[PDB]
Amino acid sequence: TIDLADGNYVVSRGDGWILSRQNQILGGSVISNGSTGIVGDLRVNDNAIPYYYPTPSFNEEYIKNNIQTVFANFTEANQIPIGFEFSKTAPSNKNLYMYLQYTYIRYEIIKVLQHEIIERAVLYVPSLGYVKSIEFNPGEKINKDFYFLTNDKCILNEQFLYKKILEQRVLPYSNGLYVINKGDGYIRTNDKDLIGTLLIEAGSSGSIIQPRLRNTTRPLFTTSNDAKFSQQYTEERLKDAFNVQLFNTSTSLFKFVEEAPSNKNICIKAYNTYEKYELIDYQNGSIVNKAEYYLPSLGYCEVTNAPEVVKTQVAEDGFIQNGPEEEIVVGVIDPSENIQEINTAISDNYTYNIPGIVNNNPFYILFTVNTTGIYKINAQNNLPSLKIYEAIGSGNRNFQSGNLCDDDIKAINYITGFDSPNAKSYLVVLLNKDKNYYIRVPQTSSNIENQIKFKREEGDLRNLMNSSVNIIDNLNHYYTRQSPDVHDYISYEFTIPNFNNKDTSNIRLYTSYNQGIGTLFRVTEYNLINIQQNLNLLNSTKSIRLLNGAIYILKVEVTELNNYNIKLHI
Amino acid sequence: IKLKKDSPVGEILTRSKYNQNSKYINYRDLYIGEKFIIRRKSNSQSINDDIVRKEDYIYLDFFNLNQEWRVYTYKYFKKEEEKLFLAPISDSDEFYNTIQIKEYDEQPTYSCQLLFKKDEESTDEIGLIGIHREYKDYFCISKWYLKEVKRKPYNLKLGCNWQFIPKDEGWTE
Amino acid sequence: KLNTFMNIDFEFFDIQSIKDLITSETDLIKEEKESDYNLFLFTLQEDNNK
Amino acid sequence: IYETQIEGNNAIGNDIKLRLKQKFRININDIWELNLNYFSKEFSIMMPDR
Amino acid sequence: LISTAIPFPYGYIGGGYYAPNMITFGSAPKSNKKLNSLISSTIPFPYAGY
Repeated sequence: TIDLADGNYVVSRGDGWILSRQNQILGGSVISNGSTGIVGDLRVNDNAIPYYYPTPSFNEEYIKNNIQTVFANFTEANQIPIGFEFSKTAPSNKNLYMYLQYTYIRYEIIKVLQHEIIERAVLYVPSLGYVKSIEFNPGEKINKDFYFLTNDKCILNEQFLYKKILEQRVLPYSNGLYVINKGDGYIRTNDKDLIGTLLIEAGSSGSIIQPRLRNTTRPLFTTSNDAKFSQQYTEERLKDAFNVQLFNTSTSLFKFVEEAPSNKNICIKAYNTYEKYELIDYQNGSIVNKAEYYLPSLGYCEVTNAPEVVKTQVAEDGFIQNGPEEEIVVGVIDPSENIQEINTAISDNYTYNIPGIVNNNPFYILFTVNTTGIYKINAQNNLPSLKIYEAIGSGNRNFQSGNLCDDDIKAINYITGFDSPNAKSYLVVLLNKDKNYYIRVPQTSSNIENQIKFKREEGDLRNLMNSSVNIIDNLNHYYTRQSPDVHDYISYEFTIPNFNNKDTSNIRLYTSYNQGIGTLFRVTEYNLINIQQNLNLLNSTKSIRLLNGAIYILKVEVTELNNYNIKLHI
Repeated sequence: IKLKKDSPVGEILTRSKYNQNSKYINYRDLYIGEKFIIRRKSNSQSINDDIVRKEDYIYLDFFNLNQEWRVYTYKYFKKEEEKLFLAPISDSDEFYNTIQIKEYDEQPTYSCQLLFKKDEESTDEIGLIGIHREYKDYFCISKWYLKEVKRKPYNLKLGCNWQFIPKDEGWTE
Repeated sequence: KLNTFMNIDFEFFDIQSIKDLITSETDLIKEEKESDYNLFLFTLQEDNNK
Repeated sequence: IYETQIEGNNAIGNDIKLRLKQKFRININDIWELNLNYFSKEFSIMMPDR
Repeated sequence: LISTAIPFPYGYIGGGYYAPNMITFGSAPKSNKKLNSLISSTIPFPYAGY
């Protein structure tokens, strides 16, 4: 009496099955005259023994292996103790007797031939309990059906899940590692993470407890390139960003309690949950390596009102999110790149000679200032271009005036800079006292001794707060660079082509894809005087008359982002 | 000895052992670690003969990637021990780069000692190159060894005794 | 011809191994602590710390 | 037994758990190979050896 | 090693070294609408039962 085609099938009939001749095994409780009774149980290693009923075709191992591949791995789930409790209140001037029994999950394996099941193997997996109550006056005779069950029954809800046994977003992130928290509440499909179901009768209350009697827990890992993103590697980067210490253990308890009304019974289903972390490697506007790590969480609870067969096929393997939408992006230091430290706080002017130990390879310079202010950071001949990051939560705990306190923090936040190493530019950024900062020097090639120059620019240049000025020289025009995120500013400095304060020419400035409002300043050689304001660049046709031979700086924000790169015309 | 990944010092690791097929054979690899090289300091004597003689002044360089770095030492250190400073070839007033090779043991041996000197004509000894350990075994220069070598009889098990292994047709992986 | 044992196949005598087998750490310490000098001057210039 | 039942349990103090973890870090062969000859060399103490 | 090398402890009175039983304590007060009987703290009853 089956519709499926000839062949083998694995079937899950759902939780909430009670065996026969097992009703009053655990005993009962008696309340009276409004007394309140609570009966609970724990399932750890002895009341968690699965019951097999195989056939000559399907042995115990065959039944076990197939089911655990598609449904919850009961072998590793029965190892973790789980508790369940029930509560009933007797009415006034009456007595109440309530007895408890276990509930099992019924997994079948069948062989269909000519639209008729010709074989069946049945496995009962201990899941949770169930309480049956009755108000009895003394001396009354009860029906035997209440005490004795002579046939297995489905009480939670009829279910039938069958399996045949086959033989575009714009992300303006700079190049580097990132760890993204995609949210909590993830659960695997096909009830592969179901702690269990529990049926609370009318007027009663029920509860499911993870008492954490055992620290053991099961994370999950899925990489795209195990060469770089290993399991031990991803877990190390998580500790860098979010300071996650416990992966395979846990000491947090979670309970789920439901107090059903006096009209209808209710079903409460408890699943284990995971928090999803994504470790990516962003490069030139494209992910090249991604690893998903699912860390165990504190469960999820679903309440359903109990209500034919509705044969259904198992859902495709995957995850489902039940928690709120979340996306937290945190940069991380690449462990491969070395980390040089500057021990002396920068006061007003510093010259840094890049050590030879770097061996012409990219690395990080860790530094901090001796006094808050706006600083200009550049390099000899303004090449190569630099990137600057700010450590998250630095200079909050340990402070030593003058010297540097290396917090060893690796959760960095991008500020500004260009990943292109062939361009020439410098940075003007607002740095704060007692805050660790990183500068990522890229892979230089020339053996010529490079130098990093810091200056405390207290003049008109402060108008360029947190801006990567790019020296667009050689003008005599389509210059493209990495587009800053929304509300971030990028500046271009250029000298107009026999300066005599009289010769002048028309210049056209417009942005191909991204619209932004920018201002143009005229250099004094030092002092900047505004020459415009609120100059939209969304393919504007406006032209500005400027004297030849005068150095100007045009700073543009990012009003709206629609392309990874930013292109300027001159 | 293996050059540190980040710091300009040489970390001390443990030699590998044969674990391939046979329990009847056991040995530890030798062709591992940084490849060192002895360079004549003054190039005064004839270049025809390249054999190293006792009490010669030398540079103890080592190949890192395609470059040839040199072993230096701090000119002034308070504590008895001090980690060596492996860095590219250069000239500076903050480090000594002159090493003398000595053979203190009178009995036959293939070991040798390396001493740091301020200058060829200077009579002030800096210390002897060696390894010590509080775990964290380190490739250091110690002034203590200067005395231990003179305590007759010479202790062949000291940490200042060194031997050089070139590739030879008679030894294989 | 290969898997046959001659006398020399089970001769393990090594007079030096026996000598090193009856030598204890105490003997090594005594050898190290044995000296024929009541005074063996050692002089070092160091760095202004003669 | 310790690795499969003691480490996982979260209802027992660390005073016993951590000590047992370190107790089983060493191997029995280490204890069998531990004798006064090692401490004599370490401490440079002479003792009867035969 | 001497200090950490404690003798192995015997199992629970019932037997085994896996996990203790659970208990609940501290029933919450009767709220306006909900009885709150089951809202309580969970404890490992024989803590350090070893």
